[PDB]
Amino acid sequence: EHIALREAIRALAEKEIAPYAAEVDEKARFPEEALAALNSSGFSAIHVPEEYGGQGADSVATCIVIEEVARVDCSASLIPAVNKLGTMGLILRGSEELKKQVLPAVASGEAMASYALSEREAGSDAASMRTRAVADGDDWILNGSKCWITNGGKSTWYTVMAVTDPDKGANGISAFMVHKDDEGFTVGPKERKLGIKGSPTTELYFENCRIPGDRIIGEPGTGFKTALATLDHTRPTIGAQAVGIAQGALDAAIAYTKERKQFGRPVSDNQGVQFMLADMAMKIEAARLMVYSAAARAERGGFISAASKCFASDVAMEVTTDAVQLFGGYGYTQDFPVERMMRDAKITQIYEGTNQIQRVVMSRALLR
Amino acid sequence: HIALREAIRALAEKEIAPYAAEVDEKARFPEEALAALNSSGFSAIHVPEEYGGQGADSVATCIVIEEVARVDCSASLIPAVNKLGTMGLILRGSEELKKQVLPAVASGEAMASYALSEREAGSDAASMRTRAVADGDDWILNGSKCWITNGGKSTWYTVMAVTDPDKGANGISAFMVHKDDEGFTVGPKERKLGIKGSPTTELYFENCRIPGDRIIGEPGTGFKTALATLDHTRPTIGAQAVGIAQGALDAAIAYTKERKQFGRPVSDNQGVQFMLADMAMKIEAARLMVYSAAARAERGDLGFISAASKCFASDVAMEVTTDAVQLFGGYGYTQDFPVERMMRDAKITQIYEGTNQIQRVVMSRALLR
Amino acid sequence: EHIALREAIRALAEKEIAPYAAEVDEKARFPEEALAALNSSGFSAIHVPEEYGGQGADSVATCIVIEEVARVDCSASLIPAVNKLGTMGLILRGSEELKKQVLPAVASGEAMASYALSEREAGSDAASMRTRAVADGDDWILNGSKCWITNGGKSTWYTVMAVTDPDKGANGISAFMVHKDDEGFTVGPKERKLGIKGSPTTELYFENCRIPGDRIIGEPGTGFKTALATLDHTRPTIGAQAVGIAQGALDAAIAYTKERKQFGRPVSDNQGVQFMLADMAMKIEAARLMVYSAAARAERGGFISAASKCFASDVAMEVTTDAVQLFGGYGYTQDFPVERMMRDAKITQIYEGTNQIQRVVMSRALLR
Amino acid sequence: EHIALREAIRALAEKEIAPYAAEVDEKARFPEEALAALNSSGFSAIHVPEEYGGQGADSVATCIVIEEVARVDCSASLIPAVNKLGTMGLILRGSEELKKQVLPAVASGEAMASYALSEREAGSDAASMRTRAVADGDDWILNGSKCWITNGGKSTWYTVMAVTDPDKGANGISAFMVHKDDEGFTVGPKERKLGIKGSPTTELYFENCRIPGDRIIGEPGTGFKTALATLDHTRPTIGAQAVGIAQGALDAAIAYTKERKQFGRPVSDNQGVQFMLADMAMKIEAARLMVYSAAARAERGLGFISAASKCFASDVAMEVTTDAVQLFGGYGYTQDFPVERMMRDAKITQIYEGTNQIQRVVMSRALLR
Ligand SMILES: Cc1cc2c(cc1C)N(C[C@H](O)[C@H](O)[C@H](O)COP(=O)(O)OP(=O)(O)OC[C@H]1O[C@@H](n3cnc4c(N)ncnc43)[C@H](O)[C@@H]1O)c1[nH]c(=O)[nH]c(=O)c1N2
Ligand SMILES: Cc1cc2c(cc1C)N(C[C@H](O)[C@H](O)[C@H](O)COP(=O)(O)OP(=O)(O)OC[C@H]1O[C@@H](n3cnc4c(N)ncnc43)[C@H](O)[C@@H]1O)c1[nH]c(=O)[nH]c(=O)c1N2
Ligand SMILES: Cc1cc2c(cc1C)N(C[C@H](O)[C@H](O)[C@H](O)COP(=O)(O)OP(=O)(O)OC[C@H]1O[C@@H](n3cnc4c(N)ncnc43)[C@H](O)[C@@H]1O)c1[nH]c(=O)[nH]c(=O)c1N2
Ligand SMILES: Cc1cc2c(cc1C)N(C[C@H](O)[C@H](O)[C@H](O)COP(=O)(O)OP(=O)(O)OC[C@H]1O[C@@H](n3cnc4c(N)ncnc43)[C@H](O)[C@@H]1O)c1[nH]c(=O)[nH]c(=O)c1N2
Repeated sequence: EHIALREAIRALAEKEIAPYAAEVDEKARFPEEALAALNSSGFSAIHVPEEYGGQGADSVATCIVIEEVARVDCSASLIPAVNKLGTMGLILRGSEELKKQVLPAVASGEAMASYALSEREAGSDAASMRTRAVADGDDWILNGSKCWITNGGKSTWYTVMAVTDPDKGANGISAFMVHKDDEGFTVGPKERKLGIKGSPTTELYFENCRIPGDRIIGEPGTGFKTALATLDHTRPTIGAQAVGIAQGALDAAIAYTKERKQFGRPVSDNQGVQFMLADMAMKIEAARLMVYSAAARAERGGFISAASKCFASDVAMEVTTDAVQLFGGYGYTQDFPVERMMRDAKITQIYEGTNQIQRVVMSRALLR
Repeated sequence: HIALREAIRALAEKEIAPYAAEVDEKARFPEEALAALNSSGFSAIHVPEEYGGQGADSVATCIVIEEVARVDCSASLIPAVNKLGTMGLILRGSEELKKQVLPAVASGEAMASYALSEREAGSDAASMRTRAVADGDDWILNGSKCWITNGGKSTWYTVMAVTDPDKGANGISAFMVHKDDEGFTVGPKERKLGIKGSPTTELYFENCRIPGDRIIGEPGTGFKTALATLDHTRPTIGAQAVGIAQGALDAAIAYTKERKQFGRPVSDNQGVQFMLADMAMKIEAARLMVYSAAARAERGDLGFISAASKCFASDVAMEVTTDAVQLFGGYGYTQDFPVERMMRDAKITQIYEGTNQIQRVVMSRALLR
Repeated sequence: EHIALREAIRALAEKEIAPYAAEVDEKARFPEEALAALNSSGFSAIHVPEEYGGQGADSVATCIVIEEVARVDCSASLIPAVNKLGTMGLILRGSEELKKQVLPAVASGEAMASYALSEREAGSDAASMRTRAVADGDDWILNGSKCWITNGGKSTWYTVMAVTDPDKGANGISAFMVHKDDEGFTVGPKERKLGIKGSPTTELYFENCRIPGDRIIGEPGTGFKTALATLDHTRPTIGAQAVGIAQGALDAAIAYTKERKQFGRPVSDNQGVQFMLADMAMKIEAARLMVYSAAARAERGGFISAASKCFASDVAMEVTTDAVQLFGGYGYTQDFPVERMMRDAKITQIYEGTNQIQRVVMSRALLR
Repeated sequence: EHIALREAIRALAEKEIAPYAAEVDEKARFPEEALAALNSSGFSAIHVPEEYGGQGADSVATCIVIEEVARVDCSASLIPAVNKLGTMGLILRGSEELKKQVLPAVASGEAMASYALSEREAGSDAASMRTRAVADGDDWILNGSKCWITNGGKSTWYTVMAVTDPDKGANGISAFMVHKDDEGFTVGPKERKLGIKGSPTTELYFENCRIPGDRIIGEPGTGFKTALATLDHTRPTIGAQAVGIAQGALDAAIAYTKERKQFGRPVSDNQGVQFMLADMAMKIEAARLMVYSAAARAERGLGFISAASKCFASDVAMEVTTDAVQLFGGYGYTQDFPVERMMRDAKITQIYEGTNQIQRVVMSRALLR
């Protein structure tokens, strides 16, 4: 049934998404065509449970959607990937009352969700965040700022971490759902980036941002716990994204090298090139299987998830650098897509925990 | 599958691991492993149940090979070569011939070898020179083979020989040869880098007459059957490599936690932590791709995935075992610890059942199809 | 002596080139400030012999100039690197009469030179070029086109290879000096590129382009020999450029990781980060030494030059990918330069012969 | 001068050393033929200053000798590499009076020297050594033990580090010349090893080993400082050894792949093989140039470059020798050819004279200073 799912999303991606991926990048503009196609086909947030009108897709299927979209446009693949990132905490730990306000809109395609953890002085060290939430009667008052927020300015709902008790450290962070129209909440300017150019990446500001008491996810002081829980059920989807990029770059190189002739023969006739292609495909398949395994394990209940994400992203970086190479001069131009794929691949090694952090998680598990 | 793993690991750690050092040091057959594998029925679990076998699925067979290789790679070649030396027969042999051979392999009474390579026909196996000529209702084998794993310990041998020099690879046939067939002899063993205890021998055929029913499938399909065999066996060498790497990593985690320099375990250093993470991450990717390739082989382009799984796992093992020696420091460079042997053993996995260059030829041909 | 030279070029590069490098990339425009500073300091073409008013510098000194410029702006470094690429053939084999017309202007900074070998269907396989030259009276008539031409539209002089006898293969190719003002010579559109964005990269067209008989370089039929000789004396300079990029990336990462704190300490206090920095610096220094050795050997009169170029560029691709990684999220933005350095490093593996071609060259020598 | 030196050592090594290398390794016995030839040709310790009867060769020339010996026999290359390691401290910091006693014998080939720093609990963390030296009138009494000692049992002179003040940490360590005939000094059993098998690698024991006051190198408490300075001047020579091993591996692979024919053509006719050969040679030359640069700078008047030269070259040798075994296929995995031994030998170069993890500590400290 994943065979059929893959055929469906690939057909959708190639027809409605792929033709605009070069513009989305070149012009650094939101992938609107992709959003419309994902929303109307119901592929924008398949992970949302059926109870809220979602597909209730299993975790492997969700990875397959992200991977197949990323295979033609990595900025577009951040629509389903951050929809998951921005709703996973709520799903796992949120109250039914809160879930009902948010999930049906994400499930139906009416709203996107973003995830707001990071701050200028708190990236890898997320627990040193400075944004705070102070109770005030029935409300929470948010003050501070966040940065690196994917789909900032396009999302309707934001999962936002803030300090509710500074003296409890990691155990004094809470998570809140913030709506875009909430007073005191503003979206900052977009970053200029190496790749995923069309994906808006913004600062956010909270100046006495008053939100209802029902917006808190779980008990106060459980926000960091929830952040870690979020990442366990999302890191493989960034692995799936890296796998898709890699696959698209390999697909392009195979097609091009077969058709491009030098020395009176296809450049793919040269065993140096054949071996490079083999190495790219071998590692992509290994990375894909570890992604799916990590995803299936997460669903059923740190090592495998960090591994799947670290490995697939390392693989995508090598594969896309090789794919640019196999096109020769044309690979270095915007006329072909592999140049964009290479710039996009680099982010997968950085967000949803840097690959150095993934190695920290992995080694801690091995050595415990 | 978990219960299988627990059972084979216990046997390997209890009955095989204590002899692994001496197996290598003396370059002598792992007899203790053979007795334990044979009597607990772990030596050839792939043989179909119709012939007295466990009829285990191909992933189960990989897990057995992997868990044995984790403690002794020479020993792992008992089940791995039991499979190599019977797979052609299982795939393409007649009931009449299968019934003669497989029950003894199924029971642990007989090991099987696979005799394909010659001095001048390694990668280019189709250029082999050993001949088979039809005589009445018999075949007369003349020639020699080399690099034959478990040579001199095996009872049954799958031998390829030319039936028609004119027909190229379409003029190769495959035959089951028995240790007691007259004019069949075993030559000297190779002096090797690793898997030192696995006998690796030449074989001689001197007017070696065998019954006509010994042929596997039709005359001239022997190379085709050789290629199909590798499709179904390449992942098991992947599994072997995964096992070796796992054992090297297990030894390095245990040792780096215990060994202290500068007032703390050597594992306390982030450079060592990252290297351990790299080892484990890559081992798990290799493992999953081995099991996937095995699952797909059993169900019926296995070409790409089986070559991939063998090539990647063996590359991973080489890197992991090189690292594990490194993590022990000077002790890792001594025979006092097993990681030195593990490194030496890991190297063969990149070479046999198709060198990793040949694996890349198979993979790229599939992609460029 | 070279120490003094390195100090001078570095000071020049820091003060007059570096402040414009971001803008040169972001606006994809020619590094005009770098041109003015290099021309007036006399750093634009120091390889030109003294006989023509040039500096007459040794080949290592030329590499150090290219390296130190590439350390702050790769597009800018193509000024001296392609001034060299576009005059070496002439210098090695051209008549005195021809050299007197071209070289003094390049030496004085009045003219830039370009090198025009490649065509759409003749890249790695340059010998299959289709641009034609036909003798007509005392002149040559050139017809056809070239592409990938660095500094196209900015150069005054172009070294152009063309077929003079179609039946002689590589031995029926000649090389000619073409002047930007020659009738029937026109410059095409600029490529849109992954990196080195400010370096113009253009098609050229020859439409009954009539040039004097004195424009041929050496004897008819020796043009390809002269192209191969050029690469022998230029490939180490692309190694030098890749060393420069890598060094700038490493300088950046050292400065940033010392100042950026997470978990209460500089990120450079992590041993994984320390080891990565050690790896970058070790490979850079190996690459640098092999470049200078190739340069010294070429100048005193295939393997070492191909090795110096392949190795340094593979190193720079690795080092710049790591430098982006070590800046974390900031590395992925245009606010810092490591992202530009990564995009730029990729070209070094492709031009003046792809690293695959370099391995053809090397293995042929080993196996001779 | 260097072109000629290289030619002279290469010819000597090919004639007098190469023919014995396989036996030295296989039988784990000292390379006696190489010692005799290096001694009588005057190549055993060319770094020794002219003032003590030595050749007084520059540091690049000393690397070239070590490199070209290592190219055919790594164990034999440890004669001049360790003759340098076990005298450099003395040369740099010792009194004229002591130098005159030790250096002429090393210069003339009458004596080998060893370096005795490491202990079972003091490897990377050498400053935590436990061997003590106690003053007794004008003399010193040594008590403790060393391990990992190359050429132990063969050397005549040993540079030994010992604690002279347990309260001063690293500044409580001293260095002493110990003679093989000093009473209370004994040599323990040899390690069994992955490679450099013919190189003796021993424990040493000091039991009330009384030595004269003139045997101390430099002032008391500066022995560890002397250890660090020594490594600055010797690390490139292990880079040079790794470069020789890799060069021998590459040379062997070139000659072999050109002559081994499969599929109707030399195996070197395949581009995947050509490219690997190209990668091997390119990295070897980069490694060589950095070693010579490191050596040349050490001589002139260094932390970063000596560590980089050794780390890079040893990493290169490990990759290159793993590749060279691969390129021989089956034959590479056998003792019939030398690439298997070269592979085993390469591994030590990443470990001794400071592991490559320690080299990265040293490099990164210099970068972040
Ligand atoms: C385009 C884009 C998009 C997103 C994001 C980033 C970017 C660039 N992120 C933020 C992302 O998760 C974040 O960038 C990483 O956690 C890394 O943090 P810093 O950028 O602060 O680097 P930081 O300063 O943490 O790291 C600097 C370098 O040091 C290394 N390092 C740090 N600690 C180390 C340690 N203990 N050991 C070894 N090395 C260590 C790092 O690996 C890195 O190489 C995000 N966030 C969010 O909340 N919502 C979002 O939607 C997104 N989306
Ligand atoms: C920005 C920029 C700037 C310049 C240039 C290019 C670019 C992109 N070049 C042209 C450059 O030298 C050219 O891109 C390369 O020679 C490769 O040619 P193709 O782009 O046609 O790739 P091509 O189609 O040759 O190669 C495609 C792939 O096949 C591989 N391949 C080809 N043959 C192979 C073989 N036999 N064995 C193994 N692999 C093989 C290649 O390595 C590559 O990965 C140039 N030119 C010029 O005349 N003047 C200039 O100034 C410049 N400058
Ligand atoms: C210990 C041991 C155990 C066994 C075996 C070997 C060994 C060493 N073998 C034999 C094994 O399968 C054989 O060694 C390989 O197929 C390679 O053949 P050669 O050793 O002749 O190397 P060969 O000479 O074919 O290869 C030499 C080098 O050239 C490369 N090469 C060759 N052709 C190439 C091409 N077209 N493109 C790129 N590169 C190419 C190879 O990759 C290798 O690097 C075997 N056999 C058997 O019948 N029964 C058994 O039980 C075993 N077991
Ligand atoms: C054959 C042979 C020959 C010689 C030598 C060894 C051998 C095997 N040695 C000793 C050698 O120098 C010694 O093995 C190394 O210094 C490493 O010490 P240990 O073996 O105790 O490993 P140790 O236990 O120190 O290291 C184990 C692992 O931990 C790692 N590690 C340790 N500290 C670390 C840190 N701070 N950060 C990151 N990683 C760290 C190491 O890199 C290694 O990977 C020697 N000695 C001598 O005195 N005279 C001699 O002649 C020779 N000869």
